[PDB]
Amino acid sequence: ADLEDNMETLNDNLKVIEKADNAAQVKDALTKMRAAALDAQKATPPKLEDKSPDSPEMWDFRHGFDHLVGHIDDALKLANEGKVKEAQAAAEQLKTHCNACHQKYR
Ligand code: HEC
Ligand SMILES: [Ca+2]
Ligand SMILES: [Ca+2]
Ligand SMILES: [Ca+2]
Ligand SMILES: [Ca+2]
Ligand SMILES: [Ca+2]
Ligand SMILES: [Ca+2]
Ligand SMILES: [Cl-]
Ligand SMILES: [Co+2]
Repeated sequence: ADLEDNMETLNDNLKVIEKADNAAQVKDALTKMRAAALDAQKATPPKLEDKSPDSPEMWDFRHGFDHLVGHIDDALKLANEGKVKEAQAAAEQLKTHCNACHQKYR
């Protein structure tokens, strides 16, 4: 999957998590979100295509997904213990990091 597909996976599973009814639905959504974020991390955003792959902007873009994965992992620990409401709250707090990267590179 390319970068925009990974981003659509993140956006879709976000809406899934807030509409979810049980911990299984939340755990499956977070697992796909983890893979999409790690896959997106290997991509180059169109706005940075004329920058070097080694540029500080590209490393900042990659580091943003490291932090996002950390939050998905923390939310995964909550969903694995049946705490769907806590997991839904954690998944809602991803949005501040979604927006912060987008303001720079989207
Ligand atoms: C930087 C480390 C990012 C974080 C974290 C998130 N997004 Fe993202 N997003 C990023 C870029 C550089 C782009 C543009 C890519 C392109 O090919 O144009 C996007 C785009 C989106 C989109 C629109 C997809 C499209 O077809 O253009 C959506 C709906 C989107 N992003 C959602 C999204 C969500 C829900 C995130 C948190 C889970 C998130 N993004 C994080 C860069 C980064
Ligand atoms: Ca891919
Ligand atoms: Ca697009
Ligand atoms: Ca595509
Ligand atoms: Ca698509
Ligand atoms: Ca529902
Ligand atoms: Ca327990
Ligand atoms: Cl709960
Ligand atoms: Co954070």
